[PDB]
This record gives sequence, structure tokens and C-alpha cells, in this order.
Amino acid sequence: KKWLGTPIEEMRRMPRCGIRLPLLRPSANHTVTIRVDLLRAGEVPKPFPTHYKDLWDNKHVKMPCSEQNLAGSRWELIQTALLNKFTRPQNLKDAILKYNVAYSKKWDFTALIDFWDKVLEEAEAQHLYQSILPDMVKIALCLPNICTQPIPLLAAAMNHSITMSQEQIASLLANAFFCTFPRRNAKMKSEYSSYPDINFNRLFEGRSSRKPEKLKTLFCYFRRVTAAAPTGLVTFTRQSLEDFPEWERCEKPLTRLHVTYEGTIEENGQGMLQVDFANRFVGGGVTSAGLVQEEIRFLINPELIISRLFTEVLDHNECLIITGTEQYSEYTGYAETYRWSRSHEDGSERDDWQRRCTEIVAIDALHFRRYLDQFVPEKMRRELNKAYCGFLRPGVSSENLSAVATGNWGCGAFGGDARLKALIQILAAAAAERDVVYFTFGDSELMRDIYSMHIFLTERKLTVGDVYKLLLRYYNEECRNCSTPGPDIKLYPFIYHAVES
Ligand SMILES: Cn1c(=O)c2[nH]c(NCCN3CCOCC3)nc2n(C)c1=O
Ligand SMILES: C[As](C)(=O)[O-]
Repeated sequence: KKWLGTPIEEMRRMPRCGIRLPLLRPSANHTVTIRVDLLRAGEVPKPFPTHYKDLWDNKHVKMPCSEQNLAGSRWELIQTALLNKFTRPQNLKDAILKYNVAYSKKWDFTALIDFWDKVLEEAEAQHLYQSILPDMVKIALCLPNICTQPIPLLAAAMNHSITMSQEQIASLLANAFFCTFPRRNAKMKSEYSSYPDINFNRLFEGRSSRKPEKLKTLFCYFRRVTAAAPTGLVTFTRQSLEDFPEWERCEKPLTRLHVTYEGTIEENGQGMLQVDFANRFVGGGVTSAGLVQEEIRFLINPELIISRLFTEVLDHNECLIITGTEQYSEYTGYAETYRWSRSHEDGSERDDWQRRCTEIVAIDALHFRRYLDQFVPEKMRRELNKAYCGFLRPGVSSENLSAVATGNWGCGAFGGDARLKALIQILAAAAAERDVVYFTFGDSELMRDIYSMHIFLTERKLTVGDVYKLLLRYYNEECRNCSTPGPDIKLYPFIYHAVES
């Protein structure tokens, strides 16, 4: 069988399962950068306020167009540099370095030069410098007319949301492409050291065969949004929780499971809560060298990338929830085989805030130096609480919550055990009263194992707490005093034996 458990058709999805949204309104905990009274389906949102307002401080994005970006005006310099005809890739490198002189011997542009000169055919290169790049320059230089409202940083411990237009995101991402954000470049920076990279200079470095695919994916997006402005909104929400379950005493039952070795989160999990297997610095290596699950999603839905402008590194009790990002590309492969396929026309419905009905949550797993480290109770509890924070929606009934669409979170380079991570996510989803849709990407044995364990536990009516206690027992009996790198007995066999005895 290609899938097991509850039919995916029985799982809750947005918009069908959602509640009526409240009136979109700015407040203490919600920054709204557009005119809500003029928000209309199929119309480009109007920025609020009408005239540019600047904040240059430690609580807000430092905009490139600020009069405090300096002594001469760096914004004036950016304008002069970028309003030149590009005909060769050195012209673009020289332009970017005119307002980044301090990095002229540090930043490598080999991948940009190679993409333009050695990957693209002549007509594609001509279209890039005659049309796409000039259009990207123009939307970048329009920033003060587009992003008129200061953008607060989503700093650690803040529970805060920013809702902005897709067009505003496009102007900001064009600026990131041209590397115009100040104070975001130094290796030894104090300010913004706890924030991800935003400027795209590392995308231009080196000779990985992955860079042309990343650049094809991003220019697909840039060509689309400069040619016809997207009309919707996107919300970025930082969520930080204090009260976490007493997992050992949780009497809640497990919820439903659909598990499959075919399909993908972003396509087969339409309208569900889609997990991004995140780096604590959200987006990971998207505009440097990474190309696994998080980077792929950030490339095919590039509006995610702007979370790096304002999202501080995630602490253990935090996540980032992004609602409304649009898919602009299709792809094949994964990591070293990733290829851009074609432009994608997103068919998702929009909600009453004109957001695409696509909800993604960034939750970062731990990176384990040793395999057995992840069975330590403090580490299991950490992963449980991280997933719980990513799945919990405090003031929402469970009937209005979509299923969670996820997979082997943290089980690649970070050393996670897929069977443990599956069960941790199942327990966190149960505590948050959400069903689980789990994708194993070709691993049919894993699909069967997760299904079998789930049905075993549910048929025996074991609670979240019952299961967590078994995890603690597995640590104590097979991990704590294990002198070898791997345990004598595996987790799921241990669980079966413990319960059946
Ligand atoms: C979103 N997404 C995919 O699209 C995807 N494609 C492939 N195929 C081959 C690569 N290996 C397959 C088995 O797992 C390890 C990776 N793996 C994928 N994974 C893990 C994923 O998360
Ligand atoms: C743009 As700078 C000189 O603050 O790294």
C-alpha cells in the first residue's frame, strides 16, 4: 500500500476548517503595513502610511533608504550604482560593490558570473540584463514608496505578528538580492549577530552545481512579481510559549495518523499546517550553500526568505508561523539532485485577509553529536516542547485546526532518529489536539513501522503520558548506561515488549 491509516480525505484542511477571521487591524502585537479599509480581492494593496516614515533603532529593520544610512547618503549611492546599463556580469558585481566597498576582497561572485556567462544561453542572458535585472532594480529603488511603515524586529521572547503585502516583500527581496541592507554583513557584528543573513551575496559565491538551480528558482520569482504585482498579504508570527505540558501526566489520547511514502508536504499537504524542518536561524542556507527541505521551500516560496530580515534566532520555546506565502516554482530532486523545473501558478484560495491558504511553521530540531544523546529526557522534552509550540494555536478549537503535514524532522545532517522523531511529533500533535499527516519520501518500511506503532498504541488506549513514560524507560534501560554508540534494543521493539508484558 502507498499509504496507511486514516484516509487523507478525512483530515482537516484550510480554508474549509477555519473560523471566520477577525477584522484585520494593527494593535500592540500586530503590525499591519497596508490600508485595511482599501484591501480588496485582486487589487494591489495600498501602503500605510502614505508617506515614508523611518525608524533607525535597535527594535526595527534598518532600511537602506533611511536618511541615517550613511558622510554621504548610502541610499543616494545605491541609486547611482544600480541605475546603470548592465550588459556583462562584471557590471552587476561592480555596481553591488560600489556601496559595499569594505567587502570587495571578501565577497566572491563566481556563481553569478558563471550563471550569466556559462549556464544561460545568449537569449536568456539578454533577457536577464535587458528586462529582469532592470525591473528588479526599479522595484528595489521604489522601496520608500512601498515599505512606508517601519518594520519591527521579531526579537526573542516577542509574541508579535507582521502582516505585509506580497508586493512589499518583493521590493525588500530585490534589495536583498542587490545586497543593500546595512549593518547585516560583518562577520564580527554585534548588532544582528543573532539574526540570519539577509543580503544575497553568498548566493553568488563558488561553483556548486546547485547555485544555477537556486538562481533559476529565484529569477523565476523575480520575473513573475516585477511583471505583475501580486495582490495578497503574508503574515509572519513569532510565537513563544511559557506553559508547557507536564508530559508524564498528560491524559490526552493520541490523534489520527495518515502516513505515506509518496507525495510531498507542499503539494499533498495543501491547507494543512506544513512543517519547515528549520535551522534556528530561519531559512538555513537558502542564500548560501544549503539545499535540503527548508531551503527548497524558501526557494519555491521566496516570500519566506524575508523572514530572515526581521526574525531573531529561535530559542528553545519559540517558533515562526508564516501564513500566505505563494508557490512560484516547481522542482525535481532534492539536495545534490535539486533542479528548477518550471514556473508554478499557485491555485490556493485566499482567506479574508487576502492571504493564500498556506500555513508553514519553522521549528528547529536539535543537532546531535552522538546518536544516543537524543534519548536523554531533557532532549526528548525539548523536542516535544518545540513541536508543541509549533502546533499549538492558543485560542482555537481543535475542530478548527488543520492536520499537521510533516516528516522526518531533524533526521538528516542533524542526526535525529526517524522513529523517535515521528513519535515525538505524534505526541506533540496529540497534546495540541491536531491530527498528523506524515511523509516518508520513499521509505515504505518506515511508513509501515510508524503506522504499526500508532495503531498499537491507540488500540491499547495509551495516553500521551503513557507513551512519554515509555520513552523515559527506554532511555533508562537501554541508553543511560550504554557504552556503545548504538543501543542493544531499538525503540519500537522495546515499546512493544514493554506494553505487551
Ligand atoms: C521534502 N522532501 C523531498 O521532497 C524529498 N525527496 C527525496 N528523495 C531522495 C533523497 N533521500 C530520500 C530518503 O530520505 C532522505 C533523502 N527525499 C526527500 N525528503 C527527505 C524530503 O523531506
Ligand atoms: C552595510 As555595513 C558597512 O553596516 O556592513
